[PDB]
Amino acid sequence: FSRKTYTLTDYLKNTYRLKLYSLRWISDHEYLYKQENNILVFNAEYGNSSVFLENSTFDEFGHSINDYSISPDGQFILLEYNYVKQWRHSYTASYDIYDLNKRQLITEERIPNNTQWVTWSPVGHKLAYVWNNDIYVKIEPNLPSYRITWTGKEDIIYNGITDWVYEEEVFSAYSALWWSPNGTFLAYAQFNDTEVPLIEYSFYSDESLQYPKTVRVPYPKAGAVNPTVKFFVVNTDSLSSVTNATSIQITAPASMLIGDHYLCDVTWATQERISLQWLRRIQNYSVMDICDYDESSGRWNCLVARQHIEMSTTGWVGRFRPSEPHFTLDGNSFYKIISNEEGYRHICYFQIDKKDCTFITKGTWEVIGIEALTSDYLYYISNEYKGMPGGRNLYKIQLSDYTKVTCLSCELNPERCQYYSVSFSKEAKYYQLRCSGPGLPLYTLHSSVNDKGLRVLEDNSALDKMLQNVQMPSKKLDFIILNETKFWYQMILPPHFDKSKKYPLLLDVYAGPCSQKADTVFRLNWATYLASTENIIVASFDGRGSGYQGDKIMHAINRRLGTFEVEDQIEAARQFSKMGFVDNKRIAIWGWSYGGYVTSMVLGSGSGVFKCGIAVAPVSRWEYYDSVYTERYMGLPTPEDNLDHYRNSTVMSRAENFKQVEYLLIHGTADDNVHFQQSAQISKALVDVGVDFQAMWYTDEDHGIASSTAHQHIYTHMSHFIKQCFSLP
Amino acid sequence: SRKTYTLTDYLKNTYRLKLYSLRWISDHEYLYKQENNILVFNAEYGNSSVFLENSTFDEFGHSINDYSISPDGQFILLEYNYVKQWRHSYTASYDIYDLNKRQLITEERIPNNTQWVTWSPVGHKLAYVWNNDIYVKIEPNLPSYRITWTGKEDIIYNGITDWVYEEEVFSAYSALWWSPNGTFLAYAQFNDTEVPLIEYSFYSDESLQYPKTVRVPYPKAGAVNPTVKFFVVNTDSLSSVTNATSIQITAPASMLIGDHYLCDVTWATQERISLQWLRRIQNYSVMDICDYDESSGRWNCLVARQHIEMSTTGWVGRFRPSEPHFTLDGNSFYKIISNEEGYRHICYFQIDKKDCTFITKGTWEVIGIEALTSDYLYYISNEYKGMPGGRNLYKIQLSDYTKVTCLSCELNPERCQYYSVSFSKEAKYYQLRCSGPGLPLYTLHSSVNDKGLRVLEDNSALDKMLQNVQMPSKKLDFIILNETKFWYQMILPPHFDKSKKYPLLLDVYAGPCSQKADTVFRLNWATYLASTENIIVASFDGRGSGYQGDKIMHAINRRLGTFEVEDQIEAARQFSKMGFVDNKRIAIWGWSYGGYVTSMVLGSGSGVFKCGIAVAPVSRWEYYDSVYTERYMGLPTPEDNLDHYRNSTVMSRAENFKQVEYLLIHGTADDNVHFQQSAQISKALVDVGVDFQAMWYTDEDHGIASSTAHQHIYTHMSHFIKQCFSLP
Ligand SMILES: *[C@@H]1O[C@H](CO)[C@@H](O[C@@H]2O[C@H](CO)[C@@H](O[C@@H]3O[C@H](CO[C@H]4O[C@H](CO)[C@@H](O)[C@H](O)[C@@H]4O)[C@@H](O)[C@H](O[C@H]4O[C@H](CO)[C@@H](O)[C@H](O)[C@@H]4O[C@H]4O[C@H](CO)[C@@H](O)[C@H](O)[C@@H]4O)[C@@H]3O)[C@H](O)[C@H]2NC(C)=O)[C@H](O)[C@H]1NC(C)=O
Ligand SMILES: *[C@@H]1O[C@H](CO)[C@@H](O[C@@H]2O[C@H](CO)[C@@H](O[C@@H]3O[C@H](CO)[C@@H](O)[C@H](O)[C@@H]3O)[C@H](O)[C@H]2NC(C)=O)[C@H](O)[C@H]1NC(C)=O
Ligand SMILES: *[C@@H]1O[C@H](CO)[C@@H](O)[C@H](O)[C@H]1NC(C)=O
Ligand SMILES: *[C@@H]1O[C@H](CO)[C@@H](O)[C@H](O)[C@H]1NC(C)=O
Ligand SMILES: *[C@@H]1O[C@H](CO)[C@@H](O)[C@H](O)[C@H]1NC(C)=O
Ligand SMILES: *[C@@H]1O[C@H](CO)[C@@H](O)[C@H](O)[C@H]1NC(C)=O
Ligand SMILES: *[C@@H]1O[C@H](CO)[C@@H](O)[C@H](O)[C@H]1NC(C)=O
Ligand SMILES: *[C@@H]1O[C@H](CO)[C@@H](O)[C@H](O)[C@H]1NC(C)=O
Ligand SMILES: *[C@@H]1O[C@H](CO)[C@@H](O)[C@H](O)[C@H]1NC(C)=O
Ligand SMILES: *[C@@H]1O[C@H](CO)[C@@H](O)[C@H](O)[C@H]1NC(C)=O
Ligand SMILES: *[C@@H]1O[C@H](CO)[C@@H](O)[C@H](O)[C@H]1NC(C)=O
Ligand SMILES: *[C@@H]1O[C@H](CO)[C@@H](O)[C@H](O)[C@H]1NC(C)=O
Ligand SMILES: *[C@@H]1O[C@H](CO)[C@@H](O)[C@H](O)[C@H]1NC(C)=O
Repeated sequence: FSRKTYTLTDYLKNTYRLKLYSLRWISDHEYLYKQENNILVFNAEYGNSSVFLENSTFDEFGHSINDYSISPDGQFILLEYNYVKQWRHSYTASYDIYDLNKRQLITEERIPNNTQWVTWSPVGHKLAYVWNNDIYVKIEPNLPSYRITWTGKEDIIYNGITDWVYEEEVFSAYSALWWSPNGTFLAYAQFNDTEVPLIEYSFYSDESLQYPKTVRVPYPKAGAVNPTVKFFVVNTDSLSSVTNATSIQITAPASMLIGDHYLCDVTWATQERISLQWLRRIQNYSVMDICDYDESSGRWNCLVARQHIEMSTTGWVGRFRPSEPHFTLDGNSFYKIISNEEGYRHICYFQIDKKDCTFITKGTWEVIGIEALTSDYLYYISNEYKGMPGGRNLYKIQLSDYTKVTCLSCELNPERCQYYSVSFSKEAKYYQLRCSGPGLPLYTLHSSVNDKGLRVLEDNSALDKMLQNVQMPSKKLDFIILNETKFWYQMILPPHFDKSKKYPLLLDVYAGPCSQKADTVFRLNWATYLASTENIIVASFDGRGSGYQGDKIMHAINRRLGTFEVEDQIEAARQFSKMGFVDNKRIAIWGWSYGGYVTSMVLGSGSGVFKCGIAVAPVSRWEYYDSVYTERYMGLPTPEDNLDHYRNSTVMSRAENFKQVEYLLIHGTADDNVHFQQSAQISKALVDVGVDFQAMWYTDEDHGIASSTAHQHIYTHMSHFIKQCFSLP
Repeated sequence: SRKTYTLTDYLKNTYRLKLYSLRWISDHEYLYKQENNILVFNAEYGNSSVFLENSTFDEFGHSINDYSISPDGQFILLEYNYVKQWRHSYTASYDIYDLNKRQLITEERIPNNTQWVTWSPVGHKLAYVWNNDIYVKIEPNLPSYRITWTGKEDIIYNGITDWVYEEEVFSAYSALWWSPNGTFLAYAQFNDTEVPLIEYSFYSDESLQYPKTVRVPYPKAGAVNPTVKFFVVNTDSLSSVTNATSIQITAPASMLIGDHYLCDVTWATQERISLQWLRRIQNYSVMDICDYDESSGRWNCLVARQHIEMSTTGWVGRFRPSEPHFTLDGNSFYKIISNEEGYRHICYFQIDKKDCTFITKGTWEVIGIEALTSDYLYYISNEYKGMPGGRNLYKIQLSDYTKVTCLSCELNPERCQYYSVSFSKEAKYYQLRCSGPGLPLYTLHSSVNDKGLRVLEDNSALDKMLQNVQMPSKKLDFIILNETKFWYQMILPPHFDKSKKYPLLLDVYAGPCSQKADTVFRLNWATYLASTENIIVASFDGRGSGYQGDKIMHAINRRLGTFEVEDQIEAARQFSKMGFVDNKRIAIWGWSYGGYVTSMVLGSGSGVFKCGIAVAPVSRWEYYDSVYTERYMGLPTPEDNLDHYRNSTVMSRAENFKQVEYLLIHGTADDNVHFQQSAQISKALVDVGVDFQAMWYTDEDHGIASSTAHQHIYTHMSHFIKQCFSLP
């Protein structure tokens, strides 16, 4: 007692750093690692390394290097510079190519300035880039590029890149280019936003700008005209300087052309077979096409008999979208995470020209991901171990006997490590395990043959020593029983926690569909500061709508957002208050985006449980949020469908009940995702009913509020608000 | 132990000031609206007749927003479907009711979404503007004649002003001027083709899925300004077959050299218009005098008749060149001009003679010329007891300029030191309007012997109510800064005690030619703060303030955010040195220019002010409109005054806000001081790591004047000031 604590300045200035081990596999036995601006090549088997690229090589380059991409064949390296961020994944940059053999920059036929995407072929040294929404291909870095599409037009026709909604909610990527495994075929999507309405907002820029700029983004809100999609494939081997490149269109199924549809997944099975998944605008019916190259005709035929249909009666298909297929090397079969009869997600074995699939996994738990596939074994992550949904462990199923299941991670360090992710080598000969809690992160390399522990890569020993000197908070992960169902919660407990003493409680909420805020992960965040320094219990709760516990829980919120997930956060806090170590006169709630929505809906409930709370960039009314995400859970806002609950599930309609609570409303003006609009309507509804509240806008900040200064400012302002709400010095 | 003047009393408007709004329709009669009845009153004897009974428009179907009766009392305009645009501009539907026939005009009705309507000054001719084009109706029932065809939304404005002309030049949407007999209709044409657009989000009702973007032609400081043309049309010679001929009056040669404004339009006679023009650099103004040639049908503006008004110390006029007051023949006029000593006084101009003769002199200013007869010119000034914040009606004998008589001074010198006036058509009777320091008092008088005829409204009903309330007193006095008198007021709490120490809120505006220390009686937020919370609300008139000579007003020329900021600090500093104020609890607040000066004071690092509130503040002068900014600052070029434009920003003083508690408030739909200005303040404070309170108001303009928003802002500002001064 009476020693150092984890301060707000420690969180903001990043005094206590987590070390990472970010490696990129270049073959079955070698990986690359960036260390003090030197790129090293490492041998997985023996552990030896050499300087692949010297940090001194690009000293007289004349530009600040943002990122590196080396060609699969290790002959060339892309230098990314002049990085200008757009949305979450999208950005623009200039690119130069450096010949490693010749040790010199390619000066002729250069990649243009303001390039939108670049990618190597997965083998060799071929480049496909996007510039002014049009796709270009280079066979050699030094030779001229071949233009593939001519239809590209800013904010209208997107060739090889996503529009706003496809980027954020479908592909989680700017890229809509897919090379074939050998690099013969370049598959691309085309998005058409002609009839899609624009979100318009002011961007104020530097002081020097006299007239504010208006930003105009094609953004389909709930029920609005969506973008249309086409899918094309091009033969890269037969490109001539004389003739234009011939792009063969793959049409979507007849069952999708009936109405509005999305292209939600693209996976190459072999060199001559593409898997395309399509999803109806009502996201309860999805169709997987298997499309084969006709070697004579030069076409792509997608037999109707080969189609695999995935549908839901209880809600929507998949966690966020239809799950990724993992093909056997021959491409005549694949593995896919599917919801079983009991509503739990498990691996299903599909054979191409045979009906149904065979479930290879079962039980009251879920497979999170399929990570690798050999002839002998399929490697997957799940939350099976100790029946803890918030835990993650790497498992291995013998394909010759599905009963032979081996945990590879569970017992490596069972007190320190209960949350693993994995990175396999090109043919899964070695894997990197990445532990992220409940102890400090631990990065370890393994051999697939015997599942032997080779090496430790990073153990965070330097950090461990420093945090021994600091009064750090403990993390309790447990459950409470509501209507005979286990629901999991966590509490960031202050140092030297005392069950006799009564503590003020902040409820940290997200609570979106398929979310998890009660897990075994180690975080140095704002909650650490609040517990360490200010002696606040920061609790999170996974109620109805939360993921990784079966559809019974996750689909409970179907067509009914801002109901059970709101009710359950109130009931969680109420049950925490009835525990002996919580001061029921000092219970707060805060969250971001969906967290902001649920925070606002709880404060507007009239429960009496919550004294104060903070909504950062909240959703206020579901008609204001994008089509793909909102319609997944709510359907369309028509009288025929679910308009009644769209209108019944707003923050604005609960304005009267904010008289009983102290509310802080925060939002960035340049939020391209949850538009400032949503907070603008909350504030106006509170003004209209005569409710006092604190507010704070952030000029030109997006959904992150992630600029160094803005990040420091919001957490400082939010700290002051929570401190004064709980009567703390 | 009586009740106090609460915040609820201010916001729900418990204690109402009664008015007496009259419109003179002749030399001896005025119109007065009472319980939705319009009455005609006889000025001499005081008897009345019901002109329009309130029951007449019960089955009309729409809510009537305003009434306008024709000069000849034969028709009445019914204004309904009122949709407000900017401060003066709005759109409405109009019906005309025939008083003779006792029936609504059913045929050839005024269009829906009409932008302006006005009667001829005599008879029953109507001129209206619709889709930015002027129309004329000779009879209400007959079809209208189209005058202009060039009108186009946001581009060509015929007969109506654009944004900047409305707000900063004419203080009116109307750019339409009839001749004294209804013969000629003069109009201005504004061209906003190359004027850049301010763009801001309007979120509207909850139901609207996609926010609207509002696009307004708005010239910021240094930007491309609107161009102006001036036309005159003969309404007597309008044909149903042939198009109407508009004769252009060209601006003087000294204005066409560069960028200019049309700043005043005044008919002298039936055959004469006076136009005033102002250069974009507002140190040079030209009055033109234009006569109708009956033979050619042209308007000729002889070069020798031109009158030039210029300033070396600053800008022309208080805000613009002053209006001329013509003698009945129109061969002479009177005009308030700055004299050799820098004080504003009446100057006698004869049309074909150079220069003018000064009729008034002294260390005080003429505010306005109110009426003109063959015998007397009636004017308001601040002469009485050498009080700049006092206003009184005077009368000067035109046959002997030494014979000056105060008509208002001695009517009730304890109750009334602030008068405005409304004369009848030929100045036979006048309504005096007292505004303070006591309750407002409305009295009618006869010009002949200056006899007090009648009391119209004395606010006796209010007097009774305020006896039950612990009301705050007002002290108006001065302090000595560099051997100069500068005036201040203080709203002192009830049962004020000079032995006890009180917290002080400094209420600031301090814009060029402003006055916040006066003798006017106000029931406002300051009344609540003094009555209930026992706070001294002080205001101070420093360098830049008006009605005290150019030496003071022009001290801030090309130097905004300097001396007016310094002097508010020094005023507060001197108030702290008084024994009855707590120097550890001094706050500052203001709106627009007040918000700018509040921000600049808090960013000074003086240590005088603990906290303050900037509502809809200007942050950088490059963000505010051309006409206002360039009047005081010149152009933002390296050639001119860009150095001080860049040195006079709130953003550059961000570091010093670490030492103070700052509340920054702004409406998102502010068309005047754009939300931009607060958006750049906030970003600069975040960028240098300064904590501050903030509050935006969705879809509120510069007023923040909607019932709910008004209640909310003053509640939020109350909570902030209370917690800053540690008040129960
Ligand atoms: C991205 O997505 C948008 C739509 O969301 C799409 O733009 C649309 O393109 C179609 C097809 O080109 C347009 O419909 C055509 O319009 C023309 C006339 O164009 C003018 O008028 C329309 C409104 O009426 C405007 O929108 C447009 O801007 C122009 O001002 C019609 O003449 C076309 O009719 C033909 O097709 C019919 C059906 O086959 C025939 O029956 C008819 O006789 C016409 O025949 C012509 O085409 C035949 C093709 O087989 C040919 O055989 C004939 O000989 C003859 O040439 C047609 O209705 C639609 O208006 C556009 N909408 C919008 C909002 O822009 C983009 O093209 C798409 N972009 C990409 C790259 O995929
Ligand atoms: C409102 O103001 C704008 C200018 O701000 C006027 O538009 C301008 O009109 C002139 C007319 O002389 C155009 O110049 C001419 O252009 C043609 C070619 O189009 C050329 O052949 C002629 O010799 C002459 O130079 C000018 O281009 C045009 N500018 C713009 C920006 O449109 C407009 O006429 C004004 N409208 C009214 C009703 O007063
Ligand atoms: C570059 O590499 C050298 C040798 O490994 C090392 O000493 C130096 O710190 C590096 N330079 C940096 C980090 O700028
Ligand atoms: C590792 O050692 C072997 C044998 O000396 C060598 O050939 C190989 O290049 C080394 N690998 C790396 C990555 O340096
Ligand atoms: C990118 O911009 C710079 C600066 O204008 C220019 O020197 C360079 O040539 C441009 N890049 C290409 C590929 O043309
Ligand atoms: C390729 O197609 C485009 C039309 O989209 C055309 O401009 C171009 O001439 C074509 N190229 C050749 C070589 O024919
Ligand atoms: C709407 O919300 C109210 C209040 O939460 C609830 O009583 C009602 O059941 C909801 N459902 C419908 C269909 O209106
Ligand atoms: C109409 O006028 C009479 C006085 O003539 C007044 O007493 C009455 O209240 C008025 N009614 C309305 C509805 O304004
Ligand atoms: C006032 O009284 C006189 C005499 O009866 C009358 O002629 C006049 O019309 C009255 N005026 C009004 C406005 O009622
Ligand atoms: C104005 O609109 C109303 C309907 O709102 C219509 O009855 C009327 O005819 C319109 N007036 C004119 C003069 O066009
Ligand atoms: C009046 O001028 C307009 C064009 O400005 C035209 O439409 C109309 O025909 C003209 N009428 C006559 C009689 O010249
Ligand atoms: C009004 O004055 C003008 C001056 O030109 C004249 O033409 C017209 O006849 C006069 N009208 C009346 C009604 O006296
Ligand atoms: C700028 O403003 C500062 C205010 O502290 C003043 O000291 C200085 O004299 C001014 N000079 C210029 C060029 O702004």
